[PDB]
Amino acid sequence: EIGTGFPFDPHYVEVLGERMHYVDVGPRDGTPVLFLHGNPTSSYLWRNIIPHVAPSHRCIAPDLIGMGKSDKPDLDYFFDDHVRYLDAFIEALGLEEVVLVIHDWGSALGFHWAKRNPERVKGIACMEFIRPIPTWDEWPEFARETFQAFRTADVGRELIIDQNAFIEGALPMGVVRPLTEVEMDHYREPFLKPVDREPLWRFPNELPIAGEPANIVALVEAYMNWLHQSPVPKLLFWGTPGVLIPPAEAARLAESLPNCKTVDIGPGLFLLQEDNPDLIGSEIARWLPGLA
Ligand SMILES: CCOc1c(C)cc(C)cc1CNc1nnn[nH]1
Repeated sequence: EIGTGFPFDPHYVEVLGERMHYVDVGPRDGTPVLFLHGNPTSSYLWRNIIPHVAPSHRCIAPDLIGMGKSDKPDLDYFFDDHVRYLDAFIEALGLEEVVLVIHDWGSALGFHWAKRNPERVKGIACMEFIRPIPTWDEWPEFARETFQAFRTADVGRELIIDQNAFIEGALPMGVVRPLTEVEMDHYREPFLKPVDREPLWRFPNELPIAGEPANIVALVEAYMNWLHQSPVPKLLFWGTPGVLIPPAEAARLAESLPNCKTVDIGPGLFLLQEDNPDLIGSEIARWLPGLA
């Protein structure tokens, strides 16, 4: 009863010499809602959320470079590669003011973009977003050994690239209900060839955990500082027990982030969109009219 289909016409735009695929539905003009997915997903992640928003608002949901149906350039796929390509995607569409609905590395992208263009963002809805993790102590045990293994050049690449462990292992573990084979196949699709799994490996290696990578730590601290100061309307979805944003961190953020409404989505881990897309979509639709 959670839709497995992806009923959106493909759109492609030429960005820095590569084609990037994106969803584009709703009204053809006006403030768009920009959906940014993270690892190891694609615009597919928003398939059940978009239909709640698209009646009233243009919806745009790109596949990040090297992911989903986007082209696969021979890049190192650092977070900085993702920044360059998303910045260029936004301009290629000539987007002006936007609302962001962001998740995971998409949240790192969203917040980083919002910090650099504060006058162009009308609101931010986020869930399970990237914040600095001071120590492995704070990383949930059930996945601690796994992610520490991910974050090596030898064992980590063997797991993620050669064994597709991020897709076959971490993905379904990040969802409370069991993903169906049909859903898994949509998610496996961009990564059928081991060669195409570079971004899947570099991404966990970019997580700001115990002060490394230093450049990502400083960058994520900068947008966290910007968030605690910014009057931008915020909608924060959180699950129980959650992974990146546990119930107690949500509660704190509700107080320390200005203009921040929170929504309890019930049981949830990493991919909150795969556990309760109905409430996330409906709560976004309810939130939008209050923006403008
Ligand atoms: C407990 C670990 O949580 C995760 C779980 C449980 C599943 C997935 C797919 C991802 C993560 C982590 N998020 C992530 N790793 N690299 N880029 N984003």
